[PDB]
Amino acid sequence: RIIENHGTEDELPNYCFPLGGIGVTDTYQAIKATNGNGGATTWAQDNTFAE
Amino acid sequence: RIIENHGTEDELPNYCFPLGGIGVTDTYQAIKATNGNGGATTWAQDNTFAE
Amino acid sequence: ANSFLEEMKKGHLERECMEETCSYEEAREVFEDSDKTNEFWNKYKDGDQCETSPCQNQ
Ligand SMILES: [Ca+2]
Ligand SMILES: [Ca+2]
Ligand SMILES: [Ca+2]
Ligand SMILES: [Ca+2]
Ligand SMILES: [Ca+2]
Ligand SMILES: [Ca+2]
Ligand SMILES: [Ca+2]
Repeated sequence: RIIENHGTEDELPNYCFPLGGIGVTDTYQAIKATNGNGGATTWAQDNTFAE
Repeated sequence: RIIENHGTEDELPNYCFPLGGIGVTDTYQAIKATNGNGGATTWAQDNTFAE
Repeated sequence: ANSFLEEMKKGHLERECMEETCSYEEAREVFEDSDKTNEFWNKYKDGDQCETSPCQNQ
């Protein structure tokens, strides 16, 4: 009968997510760190981690 | 104990949106109207805008 | 190119890698290997080199 409008209480955005939780994706590959003897730093690829 | 089930009021649809407002896109190029000479209207590019 | 949703699926060698910049990555998930990706990609910066048939006697 009487419209009693106070606005609504919304100070926080409400977000929805990906069914899995993590967004996009990009392949990546593990590396290690053979010392950089006398020089900077090497950077090889370890074999323990699937690439 | 006793169910007064009569559905719900949903004449409107609800809709989320892209965190920033617009989701896809499509690069574009400014084309200032370097109009034609005499008859047919030609075009060109502008350097005032970005690319 | 590498837009959102887009890359939330799988690449297509006509869809993306031709009419688009086809940087790489999306050029590499179509095969997922090393056999064809290199050779294939080499022909879109400046073209294919075996078009000219440079080498002699097979
Ligand atoms: Ca990917
Ligand atoms: Ca990758
Ligand atoms: Ca892909
Ligand atoms: Ca085509
Ligand atoms: Ca695509
Ligand atoms: Ca596209
Ligand atoms: Ca792709």
